[PDB]
Amino acid sequence: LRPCFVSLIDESDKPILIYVPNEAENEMNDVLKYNVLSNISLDYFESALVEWHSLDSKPLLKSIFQLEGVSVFAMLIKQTGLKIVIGFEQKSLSGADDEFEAINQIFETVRKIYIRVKCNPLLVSGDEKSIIKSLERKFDELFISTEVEL
Amino acid sequence: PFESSSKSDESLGSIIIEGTLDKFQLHKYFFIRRLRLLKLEDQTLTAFVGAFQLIKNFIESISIEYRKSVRLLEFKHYFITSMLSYFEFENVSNPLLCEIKAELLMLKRDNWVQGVMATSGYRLMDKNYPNSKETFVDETVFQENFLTLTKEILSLFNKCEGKRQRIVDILSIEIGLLYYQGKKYEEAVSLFLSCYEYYTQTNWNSIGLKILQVFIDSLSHCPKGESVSASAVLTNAFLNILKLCKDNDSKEIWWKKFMDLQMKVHLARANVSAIEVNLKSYGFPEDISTKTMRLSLKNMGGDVIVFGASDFLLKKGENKLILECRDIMYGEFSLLSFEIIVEGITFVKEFPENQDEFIVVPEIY
Repeated sequence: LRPCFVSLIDESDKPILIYVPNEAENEMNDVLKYNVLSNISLDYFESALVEWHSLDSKPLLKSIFQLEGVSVFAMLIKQTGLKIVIGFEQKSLSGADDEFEAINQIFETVRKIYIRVKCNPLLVSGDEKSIIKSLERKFDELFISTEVEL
Repeated sequence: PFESSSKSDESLGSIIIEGTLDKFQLHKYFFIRRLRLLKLEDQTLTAFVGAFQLIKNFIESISIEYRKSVRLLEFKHYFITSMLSYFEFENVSNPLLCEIKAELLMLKRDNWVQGVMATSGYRLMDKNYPNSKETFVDETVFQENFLTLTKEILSLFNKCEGKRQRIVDILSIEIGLLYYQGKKYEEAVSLFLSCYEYYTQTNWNSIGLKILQVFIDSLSHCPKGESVSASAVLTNAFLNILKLCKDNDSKEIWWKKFMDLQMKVHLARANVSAIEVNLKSYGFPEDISTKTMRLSLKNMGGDVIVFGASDFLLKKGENKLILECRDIMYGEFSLLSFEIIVEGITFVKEFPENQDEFIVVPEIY
């Protein structure tokens, strides 16, 4: 219900943003664990004969992993070479299938948010700086800041 | 007379859908072990990943209530007896170190067990145990001894597979705590700390920004292509590119020249802080070529010694400069005082030869 990071990598194996929620206002330096978890999943693209992909129609939620306190996976659409991944904190994890398809559909919501901000020509040549802040500014309300809506 | 694996998966799903019992998933574990012994000599390992998913669901069944060694010790004990993934099939010329990956994940589970359950210190400085009895590590120095023996035996044994470059490109690049847990001068462990730290600089940053933070303490108070005096300056003075904060924490901006303040030999650099852009080159007084150059500024200090160059189609002309430019702001009018003209700018003089900028360590561009 809350991701522990958000990571974005394009097709050249360059990480676009390894975003971590709440690194200010709360605990630091586990972001140093978070990006190397992302790099473990980056060179753990396909290894030791474990295949995540069998359906080529829509890229669904692929194989779950669990490593040293988090629960990560991958969702390779194979469309424009986008390789985005999401982990979850295992300490609050119920492990159901509506949870599993729920994180599948919120993975498609963050896919929607990236493909919306990918083609916003209100500012042009937004490719290096404050595109990142803008997409972080669109990240940080879809999973949190629901506390005052009621 | 037989039925295929689809009936096995559907019978496993139907045995999962059968409910209301009060066992510790022994009805699932029976069919999981039968599918495991049906899934051994296939040379496939995908059903071994399904067995890993069965181990993950068993870990979630133990992790429904497991905290503070009241039942966290029970979950770690159930995983240590669930190390029969390592103790069922273990053979050479197998399907490429899937057992080594499973033993690496089980070693992570055992490291989490030792670093949990009223434990002291931190092998990885991890704190993977959040807020919530095999007795293998009876001392804190023995906790480092029994785990660095574990994390080096299981490091390159997973590299015996097809070439993944996955764990030992990162975890054997994570040998910072292998000797700099407390021992200062890591000259013995200098094979990956201050030798090939650029493999995350050439990759995405802020991983190497802490790897280089402990790749200077092997030379901050330690003496004596492993021969240098201050020639480890690409990690010391050219670490300002990954140092995003310079105006704050300028000890990454003081020690770039304070290492050279008692220097003495040259090297190369990218000049990726101060960019340089050309302009309209004009004419000047007698035998003065005098090109026009604009230079950016992101580094702090000044008083350079530099020249520009422009090769012709045969030989370099090296259209020089005043070499006292003292670059403080962006796009400033660099003088580029140039003599020894190669035939009056003969139009094959294409500006390909670089514009270096030396402050006893050269910066080509």
